Amino acid sequence: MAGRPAVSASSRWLEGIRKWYYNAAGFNKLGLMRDDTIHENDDVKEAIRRLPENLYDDRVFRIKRALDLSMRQQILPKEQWTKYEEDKSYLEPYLKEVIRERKEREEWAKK
Amino acid sequence: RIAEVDARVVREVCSKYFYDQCPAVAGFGPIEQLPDYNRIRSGMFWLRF
Amino acid sequence: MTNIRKSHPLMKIVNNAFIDLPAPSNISSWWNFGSLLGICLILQILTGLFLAMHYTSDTTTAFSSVTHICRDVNYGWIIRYMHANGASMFFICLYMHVGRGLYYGSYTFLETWNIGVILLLTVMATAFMGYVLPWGQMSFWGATVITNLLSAIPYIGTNLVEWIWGGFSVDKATLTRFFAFHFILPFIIMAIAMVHLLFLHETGSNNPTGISSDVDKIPFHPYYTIKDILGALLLILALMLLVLFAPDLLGDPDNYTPANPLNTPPHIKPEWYFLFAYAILRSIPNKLGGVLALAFSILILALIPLLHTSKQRSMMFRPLSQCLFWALVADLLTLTWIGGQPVEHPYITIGQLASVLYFLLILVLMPTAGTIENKLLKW
Amino acid sequence: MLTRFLGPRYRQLARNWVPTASLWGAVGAVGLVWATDWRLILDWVPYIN
Ligand code: HEM
Ligand code: HEM
Repeated sequence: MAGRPAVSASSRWLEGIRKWYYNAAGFNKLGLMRDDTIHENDDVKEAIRRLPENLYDDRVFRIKRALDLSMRQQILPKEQWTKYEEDKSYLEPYLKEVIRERKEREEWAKK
Repeated sequence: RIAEVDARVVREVCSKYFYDQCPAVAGFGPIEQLPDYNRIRSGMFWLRF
Repeated sequence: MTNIRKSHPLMKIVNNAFIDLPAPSNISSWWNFGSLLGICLILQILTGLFLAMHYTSDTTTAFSSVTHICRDVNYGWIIRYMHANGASMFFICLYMHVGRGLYYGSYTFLETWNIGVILLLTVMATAFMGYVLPWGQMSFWGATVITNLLSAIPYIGTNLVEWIWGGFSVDKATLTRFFAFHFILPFIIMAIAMVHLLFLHETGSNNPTGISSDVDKIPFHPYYTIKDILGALLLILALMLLVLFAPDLLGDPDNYTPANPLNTPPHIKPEWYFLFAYAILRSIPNKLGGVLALAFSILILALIPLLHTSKQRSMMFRPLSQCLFWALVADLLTLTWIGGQPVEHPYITIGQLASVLYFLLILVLMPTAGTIENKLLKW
Repeated sequence: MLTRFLGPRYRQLARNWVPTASLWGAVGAVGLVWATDWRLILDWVPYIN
């Protein structure tokens, strides 16, 4: 149950479309996870500040080496890419709480 | 040997090992401000940096 | 005495933005057009000032003074053509500066981006006003059709059209005003460009990745000054290639006959950097609709930052939006191609379709592209 | 305050600025008319007809 609202996508089945898009996006070739490429607004920036030191420091190096790869216009070897199944959201739990906090704060103002 | 050192010797000896030579830099700690090597290398000569 | 603590209580502290400014390491060549744009301003002003020392705005001796510049002034022929082709290089550089922001999401710098549109509008005004200066049957008639578009404005059209014209039509009164206006506006652009940087250095620069580059900033002086110098030479090579090997390749041949209000040119058209906007106006038979679409297409840039939908900033990891971005660039080239062609039955159909697609892509398809991928990435 | 409704507070804030906003628009109207002696506005006033 993935891909498109239809039960079957254009290029057969539904789950493989997201897998196909992950390789098409190409941020795994740089050694970055999905949440390492997110837009840093006033919400995401706070949710980064709550990251544990072991996870925040890991994110820094993944970004640091990706810019080195982008500077040289290169990519990581085929064995060092971020697998689609092994990519996990290390920032979604923190984003959701800031979503919850901001929604309560915003709605409390209008009362 | 110490009594035979003067300004001319120091100017010649220092310029032979310090001037325009590539230095080796080692850092540790919060070295974000530490200048880039090209900025460090260009500090090895005057009026041309 | 601290070498680092330099002559700080002076103007060098401002110049620290040129030497010690942190910049992303992964800056590609598409960023070089920022420094190229500044060189284009300086080059245009330098050649412009020396052109203004022999150009006379009176109608009876406007065209003849341009001929005197090339024929009589020592080395005056090259200066006229680096000015004529510098504007071509200006708008070549100007359109890639806008395109990079579209692709790399630099419009998230709301203050800088908005000042960028103001900078864009000022140059197109300066370029249009300077084209009328030679007064050569393309200057008179190119300004005639475009300026008369303001008559479509309701209840104030003819009032300001004459106030622009200084009379009932384009004449010597308009010509003198344009030369004075063409002299002042470029110096306004320098002031705005300084403000343009002031709204950017506070928030840093952008990278092709689109992620924050605070972890991998490098000094500007030893890495980008030599990168901009190489980029400058590629601009000088490209500009000088036109000037010395095909000076009239871009300019229309009809501009070499003196302006004659009683005679019309075989085909009327602006310079190549406005042909993309001419097609949009010509798409709609209505007069009021055409002028609005002409202004809206240029002013749609300010509406772009409010249309962002994707959770990623740059288009580097957005393959669906990449297919649309080059469709917009290709369509913008279709508008440029069809702008210089007469309004006949093949270009009437293609002209409307290209124009309706230009607005449809940015307003509908691009925001829908970001939403589709956002769903496709579990967020 | 009532169980976190949807935009009641901003409605109250808007109503506070409505009387001044309506009078502020007079400056934009009269001032523009004053600038260019607009023909069909300077006809109802008794002194300036
Ligand atoms: C961003 C700045 C400028 C732009 C984009 C610009 C653009 C142009 C263009 C497109 C032309 C038409 C030339 C032709 O088609 O033959 C022109 C002509 C001219 N410009 Fe400018 N210009 C700029 C600044 C200046 C300045 C600062 C001056 C004077 C100080 C100046 C003086 C002239 C003169 C005298 C002409 C008529 C001579 C000729 O056409 O060769 N321009 N300009
Ligand atoms: C004479 C005209 C202009 C000049 C001299 C100028 C100058 C510059 C320079 C030097 C930069 C920094 C260079 C770089 O970061 O690559 C910059 C940044 C920028 N400008 Fe302009 N600009 C002009 C017109 C425009 C236009 C037409 C736009 C249209 C959107 C614009 C929008 C931007 C944006 C979005 C940035 C962000 C750069 C970044 O994200 O790193 N500017 N401008």
